[PDB]
Amino acid sequence: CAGVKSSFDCDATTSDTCMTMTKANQLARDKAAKQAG
Amino acid sequence: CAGVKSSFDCDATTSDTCMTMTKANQLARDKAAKQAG
Amino acid sequence: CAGVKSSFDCDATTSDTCMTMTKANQLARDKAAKQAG
Amino acid sequence: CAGVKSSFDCDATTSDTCMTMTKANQLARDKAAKQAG
Amino acid sequence: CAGVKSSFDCDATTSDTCMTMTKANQLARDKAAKQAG
Amino acid sequence: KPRFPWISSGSFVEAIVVEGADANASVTGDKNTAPMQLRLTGKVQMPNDEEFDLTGCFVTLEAWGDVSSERAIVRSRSISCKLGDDDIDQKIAGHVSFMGKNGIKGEVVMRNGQILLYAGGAGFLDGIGKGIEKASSTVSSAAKTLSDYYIKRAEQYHPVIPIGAGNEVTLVFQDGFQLETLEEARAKAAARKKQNQ
Amino acid sequence: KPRFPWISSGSFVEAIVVEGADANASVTGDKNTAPMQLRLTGKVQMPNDEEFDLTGCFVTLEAWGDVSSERAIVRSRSISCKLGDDDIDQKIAGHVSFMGKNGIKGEVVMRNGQILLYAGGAGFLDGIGKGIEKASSTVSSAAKTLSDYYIKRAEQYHPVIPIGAGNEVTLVFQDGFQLETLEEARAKAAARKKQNQ
Amino acid sequence: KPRFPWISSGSFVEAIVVEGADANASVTGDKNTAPMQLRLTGKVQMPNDEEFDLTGCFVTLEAWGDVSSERAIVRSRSISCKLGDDDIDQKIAGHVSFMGKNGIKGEVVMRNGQILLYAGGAGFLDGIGKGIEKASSTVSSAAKTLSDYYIKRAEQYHPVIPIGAGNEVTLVFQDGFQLETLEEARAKAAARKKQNQ
Repeated sequence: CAGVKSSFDCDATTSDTCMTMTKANQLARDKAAKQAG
Repeated sequence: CAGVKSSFDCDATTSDTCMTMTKANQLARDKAAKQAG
Repeated sequence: CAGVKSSFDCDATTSDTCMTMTKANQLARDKAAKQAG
Repeated sequence: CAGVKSSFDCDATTSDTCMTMTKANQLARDKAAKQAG
Repeated sequence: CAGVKSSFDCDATTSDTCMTMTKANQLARDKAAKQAG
Repeated sequence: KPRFPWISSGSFVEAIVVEGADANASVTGDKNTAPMQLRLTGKVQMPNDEEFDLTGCFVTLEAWGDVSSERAIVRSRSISCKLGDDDIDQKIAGHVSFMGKNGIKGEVVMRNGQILLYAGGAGFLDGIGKGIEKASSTVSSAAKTLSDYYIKRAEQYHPVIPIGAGNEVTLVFQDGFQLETLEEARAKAAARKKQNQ
Repeated sequence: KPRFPWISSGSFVEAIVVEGADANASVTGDKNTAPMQLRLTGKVQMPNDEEFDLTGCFVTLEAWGDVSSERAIVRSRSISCKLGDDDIDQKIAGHVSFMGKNGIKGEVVMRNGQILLYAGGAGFLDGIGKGIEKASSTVSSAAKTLSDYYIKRAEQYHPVIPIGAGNEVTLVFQDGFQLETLEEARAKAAARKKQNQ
Repeated sequence: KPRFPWISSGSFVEAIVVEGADANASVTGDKNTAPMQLRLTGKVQMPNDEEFDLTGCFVTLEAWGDVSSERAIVRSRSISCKLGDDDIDQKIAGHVSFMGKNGIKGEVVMRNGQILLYAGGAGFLDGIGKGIEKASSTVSSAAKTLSDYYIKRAEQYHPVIPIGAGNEVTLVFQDGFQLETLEEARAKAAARKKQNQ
């Protein structure tokens, strides 16, 4: 075992959802207009 | 065994369907016109 | 064990609350005006 | 044994049919005219 | 044994028929005229 | 005055990763790296509550891995954007922070499972063989050879950090610079080449 | 103004692989590589929602393997396209992303099966022989020689990544450039050679 | 304009192998190679759906082996064709793809069978002799010498890839070039040698 603690606190990570980068550009396109509004 | 996880999440790969590259050019030819439309 | 004492006295540390740095700029923005007043 | 899979998927190979290269030129000659047509 | 196959497929080889090279020139002489015809 | 305001150091902007790369999280990560690219989706935040609008612009990156923090350290390569009729393409320096922390959080994946299992089985055969090889009066070779081969073959693998898809990240310009058009750049280059002494 | 718009860094376009290659996924992959070629089937996406039309153009590639991520890292060699009566042939830099991630996903294939089985059997004969060679008062040589030979012979093999057929991939131009015709190129080269001081 | 259209990189054409060669699929394959030759039987496919007619032309190749993928990697040496009254003979660079994949698929053949069997039998005699050489109070030499000799003699052999007969393959011009006649070539060479300054 590790003497000091072996866990983090954020416990949040990225999710690779096997999503095609072509749709990634489209996904960022509409969100940018929506978040700006 | 590996201490950290040994599996991916995409679980999608390419399929080598023993398809002749001559037909590959033909396959890309008609799709390009169709996807464009 | 360690011959000399192995503990500190401050016993206070930072808390990584998985908080997005975008809100961090906003958090510092309003506090600066409030603390100044 | 091999840890990863040890087989391919194409499963198609060349057939050395002990055919004289003199006839090979003749074989390519008539096919070229026929495939062109 | 050999792990991969140890046999060929042509199974045809040359036959050294202890034939005098003087007759070899004669053998090629008449065949050339005959095959040409 | 110029149409492009000066970009100061420490300015940050949030973005969406377009395509991801697998980070070579080894001891030599910083040399054999894998590029990745992301698109802008917000407004750059200048330090004193100021904003300039760059959106839809592309950034080319070049990143490696860090297994200890299981975060993929990035390094910005170039800025690309095409506003109206004019074109932007410059070399910049910066990094990417995810969830308020440096790098992009991710997990580690290794492919040693089956190979290590085979090596352990071979060495277990060695152990049982040597145990039987003991009881005497007053298999080991296959195990040693295949175990050595399996160790040498499994040593090739290294940790890999899978990062990409469409996660949310934030980009920071570590060093300040000035946005300037490609036509402007070529005009300057010619002016400098003129040696107008 | 030119008929070919400037290509900025990070511009991407999807395509179909025409013919595939087997990646030499070894420790020396990046040197002894195998070329592959793919055809365009879409419209290049410029950064700010802009498009130019290149279709049916060919790209020559030069790729190796990476066993840890079992993805075949590519490196674009040249761009080729023949629009109307004019010809395009240039050297470019870029990579290929499959399923939103760098490289092309694939599996690993090895041919060590029968050879490793024979080596293990020989060493097992060594083990049983040495076990019988123990019981005494108060085969091994064939096994050692054939096992050494089999190990030396099986060491030749290396992982291979089978990629090709007609899978769907996406190409990214890592560095910006300017499209220019072969006649235009030769006209420029002559102008430079003129030394018009 | 010239009668020979410019050949762009990545152009491919299918063909029939005339005579085949046995690839030296060893660690030093790329140096001690075996030439092979094939004839054209189709129309070259230019990138943007364009075609030019070269048929019956010969291509000289120079190929080695790759045991891991059991495919014979080729390397085009020269292009030869005799249209009408004019002659074509040029140096080109390219490769050959079979069944949509790089190289030509084939199997591996080895001749170690009888020799390895004899070596194993000799070492088995060593093992039984040493087993009998153990039982004592409170043959091996022939085996060791002949086994060493047989190992040294069998080490000479290397994998061989039998490829040839009249299989169907496809040729790809990896680098673009310009077709030009032998008379045209000699006219140019003389013009360059003139030093027309």
